[PDB]
Amino acid sequence: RRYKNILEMYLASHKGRRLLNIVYSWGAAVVILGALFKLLHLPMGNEMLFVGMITEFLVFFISGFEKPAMEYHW
Amino acid sequence: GHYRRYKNILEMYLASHKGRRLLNIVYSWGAAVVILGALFKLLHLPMGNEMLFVGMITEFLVFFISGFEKPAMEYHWEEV
Amino acid sequence: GHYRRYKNILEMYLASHKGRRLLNIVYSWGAAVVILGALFKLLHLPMGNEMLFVGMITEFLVFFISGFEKPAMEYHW
Amino acid sequence: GHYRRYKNILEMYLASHKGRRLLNIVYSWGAAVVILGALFKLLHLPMGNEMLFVGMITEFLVFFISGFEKPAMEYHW
Amino acid sequence: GHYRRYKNILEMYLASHKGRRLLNIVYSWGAAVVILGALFKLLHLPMGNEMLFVGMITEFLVFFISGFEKPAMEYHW
Amino acid sequence: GSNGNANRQKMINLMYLVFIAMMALNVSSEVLDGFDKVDKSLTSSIDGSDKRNNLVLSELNTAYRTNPEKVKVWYERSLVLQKEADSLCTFIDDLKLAIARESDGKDAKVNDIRRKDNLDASSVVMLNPINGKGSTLRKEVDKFRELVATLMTDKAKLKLIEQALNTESGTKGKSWESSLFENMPTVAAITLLTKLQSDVRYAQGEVLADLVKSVDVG
Amino acid sequence: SNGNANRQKMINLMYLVFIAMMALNVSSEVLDGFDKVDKSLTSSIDGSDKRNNLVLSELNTAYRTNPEKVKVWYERSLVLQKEADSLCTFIDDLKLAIARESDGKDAKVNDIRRKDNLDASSVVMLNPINGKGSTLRKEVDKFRELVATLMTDKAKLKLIEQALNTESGTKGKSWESSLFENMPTVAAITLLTKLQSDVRYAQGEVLADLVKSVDVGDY
Repeated sequence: RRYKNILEMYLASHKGRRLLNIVYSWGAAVVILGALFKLLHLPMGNEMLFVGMITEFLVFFISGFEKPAMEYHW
Repeated sequence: GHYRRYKNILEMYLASHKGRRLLNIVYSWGAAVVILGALFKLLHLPMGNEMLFVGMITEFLVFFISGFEKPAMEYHWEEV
Repeated sequence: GHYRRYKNILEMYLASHKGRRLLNIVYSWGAAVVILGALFKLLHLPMGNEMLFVGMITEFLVFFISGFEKPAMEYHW
Repeated sequence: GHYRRYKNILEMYLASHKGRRLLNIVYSWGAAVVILGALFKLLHLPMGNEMLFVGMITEFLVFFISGFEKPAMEYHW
Repeated sequence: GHYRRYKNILEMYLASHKGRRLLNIVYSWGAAVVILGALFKLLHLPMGNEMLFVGMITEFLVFFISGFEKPAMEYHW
Repeated sequence: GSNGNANRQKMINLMYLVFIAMMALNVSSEVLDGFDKVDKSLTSSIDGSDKRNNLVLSELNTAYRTNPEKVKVWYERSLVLQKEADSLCTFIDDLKLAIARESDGKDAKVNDIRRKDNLDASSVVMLNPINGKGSTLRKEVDKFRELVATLMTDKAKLKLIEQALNTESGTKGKSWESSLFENMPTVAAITLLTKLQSDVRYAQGEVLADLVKSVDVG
Repeated sequence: SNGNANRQKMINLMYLVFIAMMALNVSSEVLDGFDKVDKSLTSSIDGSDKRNNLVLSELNTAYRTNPEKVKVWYERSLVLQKEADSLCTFIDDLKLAIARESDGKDAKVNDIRRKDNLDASSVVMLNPINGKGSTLRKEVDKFRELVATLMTDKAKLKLIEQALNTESGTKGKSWESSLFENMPTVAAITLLTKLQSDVRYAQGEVLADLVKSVDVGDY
């Protein structure tokens, strides 16, 4: 809508990607550990699925606005 | 003779930045909605299936229209 | 010989543009069918169980024919 | 706050030639153990419930430690 | 002691062009066998569990052995 | 981005399919269908118990026909038991057709026909303030327990057990008529009502047993 | 043969969703339904056990007075009970084994099964090395048609019996996997309780028809 170009350059920023990658990876890790708790009936495990899946939703949603890596011919 | 000869023009969009923009956006939004639908599928929350459906159908449509991207060249190098 | 004839003709076929284009087309369409079948089986929808098998057979064929090709390069420059 | 020093030294270690080698071992062996866990759960091999536990925890660690690698785009204009 | 004097002849063969092809090819039909065995297990048809077993073992072996290799590349300007 | 790896990619390549197959095996399980088999077994138990207890009642009324001076009140009480238990079980049998009505169509069967297991099917039939029969079901099955308790000569072997299935007071929060089935598939509801009918016939069986031992001694 | 820009992303996404998707099962209300149903199933098996152990007493009393009339009946009733009770004991021990596998070595089965694992009934049934399912299949098959060889079976007569504890399943696989593959643990105990229930019902019906045939000759 409005000037989301700041977010767009943040995703393309050399410092944005490290945060992007780490949040993706840690969200995946917490999703997996929460699932592991869920099929073992362990405390506060069912909740950890939510904090990981919402993290994954947020990371993909914000990633929706990045400039794609254009394919290179030779 | 007015239905089949359209892949040539369709591939042009795939080679265009606007086409890449559109496919990437629809892909990422579809992935997000699929993930949240999976969340509502595990946790037996009201609107799980009705939205996993739309997510995966959008993803399937993306790949159905993205099967025409010919160029994936290996790009051999004969240098030293 | 006789089995190596088909092996070599297929190896060439998986290098030409048309053959490799068909490989890409199946490489993506099988994935699409896999998505759709997983969806339909997951949601318990009619006539979706079959296309999961269709996509799985497609991926089996891809893995089969993916063996005759040479992905390898090293820069060190 | 002191953990950020631990994370910084760990991040600079993972890029090291000696250390980045270990990343291949952890990835591949985690892949092997999760293959074993998936086999045990899928084929009903006894005492695989612990095998599934170790597979899931190992590839959880695989995802976690992957958060320190840094990729680059280096676009050619 | 002599712990390391058993695995010093695998690193060069894994990256050997004749060896890279062997590793990828055994991986390829291993994966194909896994897919086809899963297919039979889904269809209830017999003689699929054994193929799952052999495919899982083949993948575990190929992934474990592939843990000894050193890839590295990077650019700048 | 946010996808690439080094060698886990081959792991990614071959495993998304294997986990999909594992999920397909997981979903294709007969866990929901597994209510059909318990339904059949429970139904066989129901009509077997019906045969047994109506045979006992037939013997009881045969004994009455010759000499009624020993037993009159127990006879009338047992006949009222039969009338009320038959009323309840027939009410439940006529019920659970409504849950099958939109299950697949107006020509549904409550024997094996489900054709699908949808969650949003029982709340709209029995958990509504307009057409929801849960209040009627609750306030009619509580009648059975209160009649088999208050009117009876309760004892340890008598009505101190069957409340485990004649609960009438479930857990905190959700009401009993909703605790039994709030978000729960179609055939599950039919199987549960089948178990209710079996429990009613069971309790009738013990009550007639008590009356038989009371008349033989009396 | 992999250089796609998005196929990698979709396979990673499917990986995440479906490794997480392994957690699913029927809702906690469904498992509670399973438990509340098989409590009544346990009540029914207890009732059938009392009933047929009761009806054995008449066989005993008749054999006390007129044994020559039941030389061909009392011994077959005794054996019938012997294998029926052996099969039910095997089922109960197997149920306890499943419960112990599910939660732990200290877990009990009657109500203390505090778990719903899917991969805790297949492991004990569909075990390639020592799966009891095949042994259960063969033993229940042995008990089947043994009732048939015990009284002159007819359609109006006990044909529903062998039509109840069958072995037929979906085309391809018998109920070694049609009753214990990837189902929640509580479902496995519930269905084994169903097996105990219908073997008790079969036993009750066959003692009923043997005693009826005894009465036919005795009358």
